[PDB]
This record gives sequence, structure tokens and C-alpha cells, in this order.
Amino acid sequence: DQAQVKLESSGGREQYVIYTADKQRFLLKAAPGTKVQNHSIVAELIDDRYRTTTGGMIRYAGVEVAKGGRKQGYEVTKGGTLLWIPEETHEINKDISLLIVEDGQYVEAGTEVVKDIFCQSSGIVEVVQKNDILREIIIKPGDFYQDVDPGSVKIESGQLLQPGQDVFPGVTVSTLSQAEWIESPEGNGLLLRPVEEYKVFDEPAAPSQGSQNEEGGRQIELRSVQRLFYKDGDRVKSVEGAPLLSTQLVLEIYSHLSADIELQDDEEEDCQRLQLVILESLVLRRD
Amino acid sequence: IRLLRAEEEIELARQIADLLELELIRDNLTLQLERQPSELEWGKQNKNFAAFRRRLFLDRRAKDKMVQSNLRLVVSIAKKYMNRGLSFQDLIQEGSLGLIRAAEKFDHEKGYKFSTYATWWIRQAIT
Repeated sequence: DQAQVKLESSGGREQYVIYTADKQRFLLKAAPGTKVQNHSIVAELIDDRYRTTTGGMIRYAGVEVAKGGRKQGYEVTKGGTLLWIPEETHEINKDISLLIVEDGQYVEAGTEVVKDIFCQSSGIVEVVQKNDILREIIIKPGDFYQDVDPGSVKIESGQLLQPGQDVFPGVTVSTLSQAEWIESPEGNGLLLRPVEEYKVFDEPAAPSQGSQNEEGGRQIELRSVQRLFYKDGDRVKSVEGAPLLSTQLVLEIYSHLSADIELQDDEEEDCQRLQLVILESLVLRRD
Repeated sequence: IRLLRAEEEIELARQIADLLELELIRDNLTLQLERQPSELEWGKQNKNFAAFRRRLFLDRRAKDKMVQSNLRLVVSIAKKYMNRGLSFQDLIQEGSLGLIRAAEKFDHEKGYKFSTYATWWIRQAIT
């Protein structure tokens, strides 16, 4: 109940988005009239948040994940506040004589150049060459300070940061930021990286699909547990925005084969509702 | 034969440039010493001649590897020129000659991949 989906073409391809009373828009990008089984793509939903900047490193602490393969997905249960450290990569294979900027300084976003490639995010440049070949260009997008040899406890690269902390006399720190020093050529810099706070709910808001049928010996009831295809050990090297999770639909039912179709069945008003039907049709001969 | 990667292409292009400058100094020595340079070399100026032969063998093997690994591009290009008057194998062999010229004219200090310049020379040789 409380469904409303019609045709809507404004920005791209075919697009049949549904309407709910919980103010959450759901959509499957595949063609209407598909054939699916268990553990498949059934729908997804847009997100106002989770529009990330670039890649980075993720290390979750105190939340459980349960999956065997990395390409399957982890049925998450708890929530918890997890890490997000911004770090932009450039996976290229140019020469070191194609290198245009010096490593260890501050460039600006867009108006700079890294080996015939325009930049995206302003930050501190990190380079690794192996065999006189530029294998990657790393630009950590963070604000940069230049004050070394403190003689204090400013090395805190393990734990996180608090706004009421002190790392040096006269250092502005308001937002959560991780600290590690810059081994600059004839430079005394120290960069802080803007760690962003991320957190997800326990279980997502979705109305339970009520059944008006007989349901003798069996019943259909799918749950919506969003999957994790990131882990601790992986670091993502996206040059652009990449989402972490997808608010999406997966249908399970209890070898076994199933072919489910979708249509639009509505006998109350002139609209179209959510319809996902199966029936094991046999064929008695009329003859 | 398998397909190459990009750092492989950079290293093979460096060895090909080494081979071509060695052949340039060999050609000017033949133009100076009346075509008797088989025992003459400026890369040294007994074990040094063995090292010179090993270097020449590795550079020639690098050129042959860069030519051999890209023969799939010739077949992907020459399948478009099929019915103009030549058979398929003649187009493949002439595009292979164009790929040889592209492998001996490649510049790795420009940042561009080998496939674009190779496609230009293969289509040139086919036409």
C-alpha cells in the first residue's frame, strides 16, 4: 500500500520512480518485465547524503560484517559511526619526464596540472615512481600548515582529534582531522586531513508488504538489508564521487527456481501500484 | 601471445630507441668504413663484445615483442577494409608492416598510448 509510480523522463533514461508516504523515492533501473531469483537487484533508492568527494581509506571499529565473498555484500545489522578520510588518486602510467609539478607543495583545484591531467581537489601532492614511470599521483585534499619540530605530543596518528585539544600554541582546529607529518624536500610542513563523520541507521524505514491472499503452506515476505562491499583492508581509489552503500531491495523466498515478473495492477483509482507476482502456471489441455 | 600493459610498452619503447640509435651509429660507420662494421662497435668505446651482443639481442627481442603483442590490433583494423580488392591475409600482412613502422617510430616521452599512433600507421599501410 501507499504506492504511486508512473512515467517520468527529465534527466536521463527510462525512469519509473515510486512514491511512498515515508518520503523516500524507490526505483529499479532495469527494464520492466525482468526475470529474477533470490539474491538479486529488485529496486534501489536515491540518497540526499552519501555523495562522497573522492576515494580514501575506511577502517570500521566495533561493528560486525558477515559475508564470505567481497563481491557479494555484507548484511549489516548495527549502525555506528565509521571513518571517512578523503584522498584523491590518479592511476596513470606516464613517464617521470611528463611530471610538471614538484612534490610536496599545495596546488589549487581545477587550475592545476599533474602530468598533462587537470586536477580536481586542492591538497598535498604525494607521488610514487618505481621504474622511471609515474604509477600514481596522490593528492590528499586537506589544509596545510608549516610548523615542524614541536617538542610536544602533536604526533597522534593513531587516535582521532577533539576540538578542545592542543597540538601546538596557536593552531586552529574545529572539525575532526587526522594528523601525520609531511617529509618535504627542504620543507617543514604538517598537513591535517578533514575526516568527515558518517553514520547509518539500524534498519531502514520501509512499510511492510501486506498480503491479501490465501497463503496456504507458503508466504512471501522480503526484507531490505543493505549490503557492504567495502571492508577494512581495502582503500578506494575513485577519482570522483563514489557511494559506500545503496538503499536497495533484495527479494528472498524459501534445487529451487523462480521467475518473477512485474506489472501494474490497480482497481481503486487511475494509478499504478507495486506489483511483483509469481504463479506456477500449469497447462491443462482444452483439446 | 598475450597482450601487453602500459609500463611494458614504456620499457620496450626505451629499448627500441636504444636499438635505433645503435643502428644509426652502425649506419654511419658503414658509410665511413665501406660496409665492414660486423666486428666494429662504438658501444664499447672480450667480455665487452659479449655484453654488446647481449644488449643487441635484448633490444631486438624487445622490438619483436612490441610488434608481436599488437597483432590483434591489425586484425581488428583490417577487418574493415575487406572487399576493396585484396584478400584478408594480404591486408593483415601489410598492416603488420605498418605496425612495424609504428613500433620503430614511437615516442614514449609524449604520454600517448601506442595504439593511436599504431592505428594511424596500420591504416596508412592498408590504404
